[PDB]
Amino acid sequence: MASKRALVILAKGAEEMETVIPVDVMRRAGIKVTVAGLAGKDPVQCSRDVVICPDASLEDAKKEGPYDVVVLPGGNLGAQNLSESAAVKEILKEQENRKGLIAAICAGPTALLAHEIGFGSKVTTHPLAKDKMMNGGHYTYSENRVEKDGLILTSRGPGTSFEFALAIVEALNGKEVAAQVKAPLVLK
Amino acid sequence: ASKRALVILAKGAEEMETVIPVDVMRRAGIKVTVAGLAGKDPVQCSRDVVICPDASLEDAKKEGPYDVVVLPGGNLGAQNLSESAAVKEILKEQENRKGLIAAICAGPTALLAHEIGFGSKVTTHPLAKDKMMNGGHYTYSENRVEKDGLILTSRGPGTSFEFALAIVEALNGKEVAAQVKAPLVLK
Repeated sequence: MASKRALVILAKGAEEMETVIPVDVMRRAGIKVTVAGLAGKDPVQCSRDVVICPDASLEDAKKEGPYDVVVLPGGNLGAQNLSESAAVKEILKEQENRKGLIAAICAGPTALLAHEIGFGSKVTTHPLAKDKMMNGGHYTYSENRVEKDGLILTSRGPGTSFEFALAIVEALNGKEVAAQVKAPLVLK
Repeated sequence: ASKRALVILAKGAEEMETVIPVDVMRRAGIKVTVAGLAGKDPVQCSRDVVICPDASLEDAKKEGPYDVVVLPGGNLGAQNLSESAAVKEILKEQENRKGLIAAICAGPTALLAHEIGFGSKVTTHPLAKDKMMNGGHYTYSENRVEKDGLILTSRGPGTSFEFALAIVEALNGKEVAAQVKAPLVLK
């Protein structure tokens, strides 16, 4: 059967929790995750300054077949870097056409806007991110902690990272896997 | 002056349990130092995400005392903290200095390894309870967060936000703690 695969794009200024949590939860679900550094293989300084080292650069990871889900962490600077990246624009455009699940969280969804994706999809973001995301009314807004409209999965913030991560797991590997991975976390 | 925290990062440490507290405490204006138990090299956590310490434990230990030292969880991470002579000395002094010690998941078993806070009311991850209670050195609790005096413990990944916010309240107060929680968009 093999295993599902995830491409997590880590850009300078990314929100540490929104990236680490999903990466952890997914690897627990049995999905092979690749933390692809946007600027290369060098270490990445996040929104609160924790430094995470990419498994590989976005340049290389990009040359490794198709991913079952592309996840974009949040973080003011990180989402910005993602928004301004031609590399990200191509990956997102392609994943979309390939009918591949795309997952963004916090400010992360504003990267879909920058790259004109999912137009017309129901979405949610960080409350303070709504303004930017809804400019030009390209999406319907949601206030659900986790919003999944077809193949566009979005979430509101650090506090929603587990529901976000688990939502991704269910979509990829099913509910039983999701429930098994959830128990140990000792979540409320 | 800002409060200070020392986070001891070891191979096999639970990524989320180390990242969430660091992020949240820094949001609280707390100057935190991620200390690498083994040195200054990147640390491979329980689920393979690699984190770069701010410095090595050796040198973090030399930069004044800390308002709180936190012990991440994770099987291997907890076991490395336990077998660390240096970790035992950091903790002993903190307990003497009447300073907050905070451990989560399997992390509090390091406290048992180093005979810290004996007789204290503590909690751990469900699966780390028999080891934690071996010898009846502690009183067990099931609250998601247990703060018995200067000994603050938690149960696992899903309680990290409460574990971290608990540390913030203890150090910077209730107001600063709620100011930090608001944006996190926690339920």
